[PDB]
Amino acid sequence: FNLDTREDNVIRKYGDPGSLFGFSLAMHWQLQPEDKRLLLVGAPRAEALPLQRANRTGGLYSCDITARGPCTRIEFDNDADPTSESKEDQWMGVTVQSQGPGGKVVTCAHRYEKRQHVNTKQESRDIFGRCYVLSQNLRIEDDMDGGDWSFCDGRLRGHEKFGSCQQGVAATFTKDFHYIVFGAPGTYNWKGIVRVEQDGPYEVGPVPANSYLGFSLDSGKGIVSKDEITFVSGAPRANHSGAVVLLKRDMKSAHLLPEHIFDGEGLASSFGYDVAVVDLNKDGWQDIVIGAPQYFDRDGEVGGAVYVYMNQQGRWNNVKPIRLNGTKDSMFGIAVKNIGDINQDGYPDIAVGAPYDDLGKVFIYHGSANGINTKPTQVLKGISPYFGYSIAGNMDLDRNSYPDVAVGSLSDSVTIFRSRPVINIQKTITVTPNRIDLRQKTACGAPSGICLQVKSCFEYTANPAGYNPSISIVGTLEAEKESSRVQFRKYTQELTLKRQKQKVCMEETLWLQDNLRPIPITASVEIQEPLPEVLPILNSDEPKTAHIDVHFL
Amino acid sequence: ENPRGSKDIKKNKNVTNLKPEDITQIQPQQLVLRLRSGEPQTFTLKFKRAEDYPIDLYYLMDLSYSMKDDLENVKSLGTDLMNEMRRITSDFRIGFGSFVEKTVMPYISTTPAKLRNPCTSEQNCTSPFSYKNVLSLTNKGEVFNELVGKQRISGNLDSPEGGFDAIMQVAVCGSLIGWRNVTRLLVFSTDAGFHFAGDGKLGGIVLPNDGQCHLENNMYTMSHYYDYPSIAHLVQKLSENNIQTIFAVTEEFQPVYKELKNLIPKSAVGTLSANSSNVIQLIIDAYNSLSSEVILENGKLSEGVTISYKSYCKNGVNGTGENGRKCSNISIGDEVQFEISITSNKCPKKDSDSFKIRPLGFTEEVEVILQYIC
Amino acid sequence: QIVVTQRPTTMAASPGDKIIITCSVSSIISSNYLHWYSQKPGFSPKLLIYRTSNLASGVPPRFSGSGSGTSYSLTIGTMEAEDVATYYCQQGSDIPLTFGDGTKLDLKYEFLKSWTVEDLQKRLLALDPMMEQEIEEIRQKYQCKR
Amino acid sequence: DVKLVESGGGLVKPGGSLKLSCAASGFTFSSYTMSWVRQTPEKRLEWVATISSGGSYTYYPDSVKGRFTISRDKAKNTLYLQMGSLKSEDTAMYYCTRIGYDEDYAMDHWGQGTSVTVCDPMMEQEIEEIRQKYQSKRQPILDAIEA
Ligand SMILES: *[C@@H]1O[C@H](CO)[C@@H](O)[C@H](O)[C@H]1NC(C)=O
Ligand SMILES: *[C@@H]1O[C@H](CO)[C@@H](O)[C@H](O)[C@H]1NC(C)=O
Ligand SMILES: *[C@@H]1O[C@H](CO)[C@@H](O)[C@H](O)[C@H]1NC(C)=O
Ligand SMILES: *[C@@H]1O[C@H](CO)[C@@H](O)[C@H](O)[C@H]1NC(C)=O
Ligand SMILES: *[C@@H]1O[C@H](CO)[C@@H](O)[C@H](O)[C@H]1NC(C)=O
Ligand SMILES: *[C@@H]1O[C@H](CO)[C@@H](O)[C@H](O)[C@H]1NC(C)=O
Ligand SMILES: [Ca+2]
Ligand SMILES: [Ca+2]
Ligand SMILES: [Ca+2]
Ligand SMILES: [Ca+2]
Ligand SMILES: [Mg+2]
Repeated sequence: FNLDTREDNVIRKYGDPGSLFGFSLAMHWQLQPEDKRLLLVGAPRAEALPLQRANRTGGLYSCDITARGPCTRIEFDNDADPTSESKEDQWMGVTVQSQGPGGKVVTCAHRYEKRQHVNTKQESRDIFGRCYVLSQNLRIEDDMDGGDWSFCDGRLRGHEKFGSCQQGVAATFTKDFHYIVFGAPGTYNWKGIVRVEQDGPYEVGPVPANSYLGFSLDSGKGIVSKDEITFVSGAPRANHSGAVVLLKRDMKSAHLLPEHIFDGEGLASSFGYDVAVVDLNKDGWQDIVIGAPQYFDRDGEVGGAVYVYMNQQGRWNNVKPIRLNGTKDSMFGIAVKNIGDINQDGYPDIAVGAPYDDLGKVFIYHGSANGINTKPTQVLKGISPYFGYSIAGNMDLDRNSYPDVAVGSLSDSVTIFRSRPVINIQKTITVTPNRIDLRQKTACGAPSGICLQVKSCFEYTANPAGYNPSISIVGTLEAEKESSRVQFRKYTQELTLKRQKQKVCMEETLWLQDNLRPIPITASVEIQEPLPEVLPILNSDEPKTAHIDVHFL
Repeated sequence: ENPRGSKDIKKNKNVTNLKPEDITQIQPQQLVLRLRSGEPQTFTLKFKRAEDYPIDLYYLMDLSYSMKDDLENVKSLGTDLMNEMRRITSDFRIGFGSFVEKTVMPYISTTPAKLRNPCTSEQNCTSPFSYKNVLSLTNKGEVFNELVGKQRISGNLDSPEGGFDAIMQVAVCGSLIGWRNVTRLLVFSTDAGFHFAGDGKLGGIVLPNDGQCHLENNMYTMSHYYDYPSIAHLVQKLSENNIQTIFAVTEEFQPVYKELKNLIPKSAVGTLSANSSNVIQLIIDAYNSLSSEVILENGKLSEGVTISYKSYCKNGVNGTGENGRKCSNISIGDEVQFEISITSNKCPKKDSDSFKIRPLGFTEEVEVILQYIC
Repeated sequence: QIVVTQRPTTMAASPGDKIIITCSVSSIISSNYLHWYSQKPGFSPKLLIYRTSNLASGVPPRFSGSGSGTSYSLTIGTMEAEDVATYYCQQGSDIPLTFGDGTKLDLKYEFLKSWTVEDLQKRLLALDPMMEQEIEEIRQKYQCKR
Repeated sequence: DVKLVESGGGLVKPGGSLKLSCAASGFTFSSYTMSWVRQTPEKRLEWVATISSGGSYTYYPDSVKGRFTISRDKAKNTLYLQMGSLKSEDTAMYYCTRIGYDEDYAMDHWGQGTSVTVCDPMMEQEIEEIRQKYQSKRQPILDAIEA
């Protein structure tokens, strides 16, 4: 609820029309040259660079929100050699991923091709794909850093083996800085494989031909074992429904073995287009969120679905999934992302993109102790079509202890939402004559002869710990919801709280009247208040009100 | 004090006992429902199957090299299928289209040598194409034969083929195909799987199919620019143009197309034999099952408004839920009854809004006016 | 049988005038099957527009075709004096092949000297095959009444 | 390039016979569908017969079925229409046409047409009145030219 959508505060950055700026985006934390928080944006149809012999090759951008206006292209891959390769329509920046804070960055071009015997009767074209690793500063400097990753090149050719493997549509780093993971969906007659690199490269060969394994990737410890790493890869074409595979790296061999296989119910549901690893209930066992954008059922009013698989101590066969459904042909679930804990309640949250929900929508779902909360706590909407095709988050951009969310597009735009701090306000209510005695008369001003002094006191707690800001509230006391047996001398006071855990009270006397069942008094608060500043939002997932019943005797 | 819900019938011309636009198969045609929130209304629809309309049959054929021998039995389909369906109608029109795949990598090879002959150099394959409208709908049955015989096989790289791009174009390019306002059968005969939306990312195609017409010189020009259609998109455009679909696929892939058939409302699927030998019988058996079956479907409802269907078919079959939208084993002249209970919960819109009920494959529609009382 | 209906039967216009002629068929045909022909008096028909909107080779850019379903139209962007002829539409979708009854487009000294010199003689040249057509129609009539 | 030349027309007695011929030049004769369209004295186009490029199938309107018969000779590049059991309705100028594409059935080339009719001082008066009719149509243009 706390993503700031006030269009004063919403950050929008644009790119050249036709470049697919915003197709893929990742949060990066550059650390030791300077501490800068960036948002890496892929534009796979970006106009080519001069010495690339192509009309459009794609590139990677880097948007600093602390900086002004246009994002900057990262300069790399200006190579071109017509006798050996082709970068025309190579889709550089089809994916981009951060390794971590101060870590490396991988971006890939999955239609990069390697040619031989050009202009000759024996000309060959192989769509290998290739990947670039960059430093935390977006540059080629270390030796394993930079350069090209094209593991398919040099292995048995033909579409039956590695001829059309198309490495790089999916790529990710394991979070312990140990490995880098590649997806190559064309391998073995479009079976697809996953490749773990940086003891000995581990590959596959699990799923049949024409399944596109390696189309999506995620990884984490705590999927199957709490300190064994598991590789999650979707295969959206498997059996014309889709599937997702949990991959472990074998102790002895250089092979990835399938620990478990989810598969989708719907025909052509693209089950596994995107996967996400997230511990939604924070029970120490990572759960698995799987998107099926083209999910379509016999009735045909749901369009797209997301499958939330709740982990059970690393055992998945008994797990039944919570399925979020999308509106009619909305592509709900083409992007599922672990966005971290945007309201800082202690449970990670997820975002789900639905690019054809009118102009596009991104649904935000809350983590809970009972798993996922199926009702979206916030819905972001786009102002240009196909908003929400890509998401990223789980990094604090403006340094306010709260992670932020960035949403891509097919319309050459990227939108950044920043999280408002969450004020938890505790309410107390004390009516000091606890019980009403109608046979008792008193010197107060009520012609009744009977009065009640109702006092309510407000503290506010908030995350982080040192966040002790000005909060100017408006307390409101009211009684008798629906006759009107009491009346004040609706009471509203305008309060103010200087710092956390410090009470501030308001008090007023309620006059009874002459002519039985308890009176309810309720107190409520509402926050009121005046690169820009985000303002706190009241925690709206706590009770709005505090209540009390005074009982006649 | 208590206003109550009402029903009253505005247009109730009887079922016909004679061009298809003048034939009446469903009655009443228009009524007004006065709805109070929480109270249901309940009217009945009568459907009487008229005698067989004329027939426009478009044959959309997978033209990969695996289908080469199949051409010589379809090459005589124009005259044979017309003489074989005289019983049903003598007003028969037939057309032909063909498809292979999107013309980008990795779905085909783009080396100049393979871009002009995708199959082995012995086989004289033509360059691959997405969708070609060979012969638009006509009764020139012998012309269908001569042209199909002259059609050139071709091929591609991966096994699943892009027939979905062709279906979409056949459904939405009506002015070029020539669909009359009659029985529109679309025969889709392949021997391989199909690509669907989301697969185009491998070829650099991520924009969703826009459901518009992009045929210039009877060829699909934009298979490079739009993804494969979603099934939802296909169902939307297929039903909106009254296209009844006949999947004539080989036994190797019939499971997936029976699953696809269940997602498409007015569609049958039969198992193609070896060399498309049995495709004449396959069509008329699929025609017999589609024409001897009626499935209602209603337009977009304002939210708060529920609609229920209950059906009463021949031999005592009674359908409920989503099967109350359907009745089968219905011969010519048979009549069956539908009960339609619709309920509102709000006072949602200030004034009257109307939706429509229609049997699939027909231009006939029941208009239901909604008025909320409040 | 598909009935092709052409209107107007006749039309009179001036050079710089913009003709719109319509063609309607009893049943829906594909746009690939509707064609237009023109016939200068004293000559044979010549294909003008085929497949609804494609100009035949050697047809000036001022001609244009449009339509779908059952209603099609042929428009002359700005009439020139040579465009005086009768225009036919034809459906090729169904056997039998049927022709419209044709729209006869004609003209209306006062206005004559408005014209270029070459079109006044293009018009003379157009008139002569007109005249011997009528003359030879007579001869055929008279020998068969013999 | 393409030239179609009809001949064989003339005067015929009702119930009689006529055979027409069209000589094709400038294009490969066997590649195309040939047809006969006729124009009546009411200046109306009536499709009369069509034959495939290989001659394996033919189409006729029902008004002429059994009476007329279309054929072609691959070696002589000529198309024939054999007419029988004639009538006054068949009185027409008969054109030879080529169909450029069997996918649309547009007649992209028409011959010059042969005339078929089926059954002095007044003749001259009629004809001379036409030539004075046209002489009076010509004179304003000649006057216009001179100004
Ligand atoms: C579907 O794929 C799964 C896993 O790839 C496999 O278990 C199953 O046999 C497949 N279904 C069919 C019908 O082959
Ligand atoms: C929609 O998803 C809900 C959970 O959000 C689930 O309970 C329900 O089964 C789905 N709707 C269906 C299957 O019609
Ligand atoms: C399909 O047709 C070819 C034609 O030569 C034939 O040789 C082949 O055996 C046929 N396939 C059958 C009969 O299963
Ligand atoms: C391929 O087909 C064409 C069709 O015109 C034919 O002329 C040609 O000879 C064939 N090519 C070979 C190599 O046989
Ligand atoms: C055909 O039906 C459509 C609606 O389905 C209608 O708009 C159109 O006028 C009809 N045309 C003919 C020729 O029947
Ligand atoms: C179906 O319902 C009708 C009346 O609505 C009844 O006569 C008939 O017996 C029922 N059939 C079955 C099989 O329940
Ligand atoms: Ca968990
Ligand atoms: Ca949370
Ligand atoms: Ca933040
Ligand atoms: Ca294919
Ligand atoms: Mg095939």
